[PDB]
Amino acid sequence: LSFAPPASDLSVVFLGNLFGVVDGVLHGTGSQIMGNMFGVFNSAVLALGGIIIMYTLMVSTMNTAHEGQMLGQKWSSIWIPLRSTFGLALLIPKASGYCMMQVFFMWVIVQGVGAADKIWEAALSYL
Amino acid sequence: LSFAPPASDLSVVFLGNLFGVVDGVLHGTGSQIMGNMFGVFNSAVLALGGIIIMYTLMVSTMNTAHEGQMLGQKWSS
Amino acid sequence: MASKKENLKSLFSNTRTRVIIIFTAALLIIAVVIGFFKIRGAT
Amino acid sequence: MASKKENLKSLFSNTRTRVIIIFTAALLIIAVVIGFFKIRGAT
Amino acid sequence: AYYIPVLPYMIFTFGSFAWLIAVIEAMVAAPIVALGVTHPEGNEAFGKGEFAIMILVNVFLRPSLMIIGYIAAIALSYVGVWILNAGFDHAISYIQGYTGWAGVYAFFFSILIYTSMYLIIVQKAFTLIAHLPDKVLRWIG
Amino acid sequence: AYYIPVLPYMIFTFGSFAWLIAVIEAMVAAPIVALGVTHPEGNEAFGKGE
Repeated sequence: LSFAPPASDLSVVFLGNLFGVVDGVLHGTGSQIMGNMFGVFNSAVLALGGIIIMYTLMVSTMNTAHEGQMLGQKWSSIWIPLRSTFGLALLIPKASGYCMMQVFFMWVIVQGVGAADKIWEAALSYL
Repeated sequence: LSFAPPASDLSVVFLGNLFGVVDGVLHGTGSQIMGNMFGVFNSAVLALGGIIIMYTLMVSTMNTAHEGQMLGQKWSS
Repeated sequence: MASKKENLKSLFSNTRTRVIIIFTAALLIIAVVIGFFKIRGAT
Repeated sequence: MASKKENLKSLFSNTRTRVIIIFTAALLIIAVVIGFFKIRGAT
Repeated sequence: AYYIPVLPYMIFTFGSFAWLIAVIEAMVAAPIVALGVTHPEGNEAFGKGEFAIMILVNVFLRPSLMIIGYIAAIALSYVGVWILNAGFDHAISYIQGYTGWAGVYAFFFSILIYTSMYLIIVQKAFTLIAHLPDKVLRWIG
Repeated sequence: AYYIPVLPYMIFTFGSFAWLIAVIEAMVAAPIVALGVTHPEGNEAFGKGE
């Protein structure tokens, strides 16, 4: 099923004093350089991503201009709105300086931590 | 001769002493941490494989709903 | 006319296809329950 | 085939394509505004 | 008595801190995957999802496989040492004319083989922890 | 008189030891390869059996 690692493991608290605080995944506090530096890094990547997406917009409408067909054929027009809103939302940092996308990868890291705890706990119990 | 290594070879002796006991191919027991690690490790991988299997099942079903055929094309019945 | 709901209904209506998918589903679910069983046994 | 300008004009002319494209340009401009505002507030 | 008793710790920290590097790799790759989400190619819900999946499984799996490598390494050290014990006595016999000083330093020499080989036996075992994870990614993708 | 008479013994140990690590690699690879049975991808009847 699923399993959150034991509270006493030093893996998660070492994650905590490295990355600082991650919303909803961990409660420990440490050196808070992380939150702000990847916050500003996410903002910069947001700016350059807006530039690149505008670039892809001109090139996509340009290829569509070669085809002369309405509604476009290289892309599905019903999935672009939902797709763009989800990506944009997944690229908003919070006051912690963190997006929700980084939230799901820290979730995956702690889940792999839990898998390691499971295997290692079974081993130690066998010994 | 049929493929049957001798009884006195230490290759199989240390082979089985490393992997404890293996059913039907190996006789003897050693440090059996090996058996428990494969037990838990196989269990973890079969659970993970199961979730990937349902993931691929939904992928195949959505593909065959897009196409309109039955149980997909690459996947048989 | 034709849609995802129509396709799912058509696949469910066929007896042989329905039965083979329910057996495969039964196999996968029993696999995940035994998996959970020796997770909780391991711990 | 016609020039790119006519296909481009026809592309805006469709109401549904027009609304989705202005909406997407809206999120784009909003996102670049977020980028500007926090690169400034951070500095 | 010194170097081997601590060795698994040294190399285990190296592999674990490499896993840390995998963690920063993943969390800097995260906004790029988010950007690729909003890409206007195709209609997939993942876009350039191959990166997301492969580094995702890499970072998710790394811990458990370093654990399996660790424990398989304590397992392999014992088989290595009894292989060396079983082979050493016969591998030296005719070496041990071989009289006088020849008997003496040859005696010396055997230890400078035995233990030195020992030094690397367990050592390769521990490259084993560094060995499974990456090679693992080569079969799934 | 010393290094060469024993050195091939050492190299053969490293060889059989590489064989050990490889067979462990194989038995760790087993779960994925037999998990690949559920996937009919490819002309082969083994799924991803390469």
